[PDB]
Amino acid sequence: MKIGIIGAMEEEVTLLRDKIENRQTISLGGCEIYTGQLNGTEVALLKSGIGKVAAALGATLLLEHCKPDVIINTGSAGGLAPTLKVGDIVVSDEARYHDADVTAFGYEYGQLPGCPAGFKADDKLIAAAEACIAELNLNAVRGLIVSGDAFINGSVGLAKIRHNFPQAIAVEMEATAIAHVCHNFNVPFVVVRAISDVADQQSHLSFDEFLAVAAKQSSLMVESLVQKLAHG
Amino acid sequence: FSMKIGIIGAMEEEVTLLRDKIENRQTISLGGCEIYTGQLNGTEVALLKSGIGKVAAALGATLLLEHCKPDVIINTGSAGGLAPTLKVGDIVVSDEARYHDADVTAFGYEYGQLPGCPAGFKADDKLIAAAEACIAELNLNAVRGLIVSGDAFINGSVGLAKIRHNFPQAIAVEMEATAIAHVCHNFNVPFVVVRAISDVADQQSHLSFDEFLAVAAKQSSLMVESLVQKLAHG
Ligand SMILES: CSC[C@H]1N[C@@H](c2c[nH]c3c2N=CNC3N)[C@H](O)[C@@H]1O
Ligand SMILES: CSC[C@H]1N[C@@H](c2c[nH]c3c2N=CNC3N)[C@H](O)[C@@H]1O
Repeated sequence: MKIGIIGAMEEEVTLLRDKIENRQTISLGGCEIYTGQLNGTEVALLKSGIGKVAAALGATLLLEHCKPDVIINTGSAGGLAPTLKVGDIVVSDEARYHDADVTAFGYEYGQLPGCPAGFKADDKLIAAAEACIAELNLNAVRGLIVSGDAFINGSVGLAKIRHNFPQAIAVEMEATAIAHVCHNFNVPFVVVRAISDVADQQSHLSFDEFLAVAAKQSSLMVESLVQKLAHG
Repeated sequence: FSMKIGIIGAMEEEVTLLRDKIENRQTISLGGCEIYTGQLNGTEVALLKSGIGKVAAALGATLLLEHCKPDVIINTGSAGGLAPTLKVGDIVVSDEARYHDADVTAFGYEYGQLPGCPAGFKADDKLIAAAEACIAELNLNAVRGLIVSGDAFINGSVGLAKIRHNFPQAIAVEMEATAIAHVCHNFNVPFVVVRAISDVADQQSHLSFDEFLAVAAKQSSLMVESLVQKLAHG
């Protein structure tokens, strides 16, 4: 059982990278992949870079080059659900592009031709993630996570996302790309991110101040999820 | 005689003419993409049908580079013309590609730029020069310049206006180019976009696209055919 883990920023993968034993590093297509075991479990950790294309490139290499069984996307996110606070966890049951638009031809907003309107996360990955959340007494929300190539900082950007996806519990920039690639390779995935800001007018400041806290919380959650998938 | 030219088209209509001309053709179905290998007028090529959008294009370009390792990449297909002297059917050649929908300005990056990437991705000077040479020999009307990509089909209104304001110099807009340039950049692979105009991204761009997708395909395909030959034998 090999578990793939994808993080966008170094800060989001560094703590996990530090724990990987029998660690080997591969530099490819401008990305870095770290293989080895995390607390006894075989993993493949990828630092992709920010945005949809970087994450897609990275996920593609990870899949074709290491062949993981499942993909877990870790990292930070802007919280949209009213119950969310910095440090809290968001688990995807689904991912959709909030910035894709081909409605001129009758596709659903957010949907790209040749893809389903939304990519569903894997049920077992979701259940495991949630049992970890319960065992660690974490505050979390499960639901629609939307991705785009823009940092949401209130104003018009936030308004468009609320209009098109009022039920989105969070927004970020790599999730759906990873889901899309996993979809094309028939690989199950799940997003498990921690909130660094609430995508409003002060989100840049909040991101500066809470990225580290978000990276650590999601990172700990990924660690527990790996262990739970590996030994029930 | 030992060069392998990678060619990427998003839709089936856009790759079908080139595909039919491939000698000793074979097909590879992988990651939801299709790759056709063989030769084009004797030159070894690898033609990928990527699907629409930045992620589809990135996934395909990554598979193409990693799997077939072509020496250069040519992105063919249709596009919305933005430069004034462009008419449906005319050719657009990129000298650069930028995302018109990437925005991390809140952190000081340039509009269109993603962290870790240059603000724009430069196309290859030789591929560009060869393309202009083909344009001259075929006596076609064409424009060289910045091409911008996003995950939205530009249909006039604010979508179009924001693009003209943020990129006054952009000559065309489509949905895969920059994603392909981005992937080629990370692998350090020369690329060039050579597309043909199917609409002018205004209120009627969907209707125009319906009616002229075919001609855009024909014209970009003819150019691709001529460029492959040119790159192989001058
Ligand atoms: C430095 S760009 C923000 C990064 N962190 C995630 C993120 C956190 N908070 C937000 C993100 N992305 C967009 N809008 C937000 N409010 C995204 O996926 C990028 O990798
Ligand atoms: C069916 S979406 C349009 C496709 N054709 C290209 C295109 C032509 N004209 C336009 C395109 N894309 C966006 N806006 C336009 N006005 C894009 O790269 C997609 O692959």
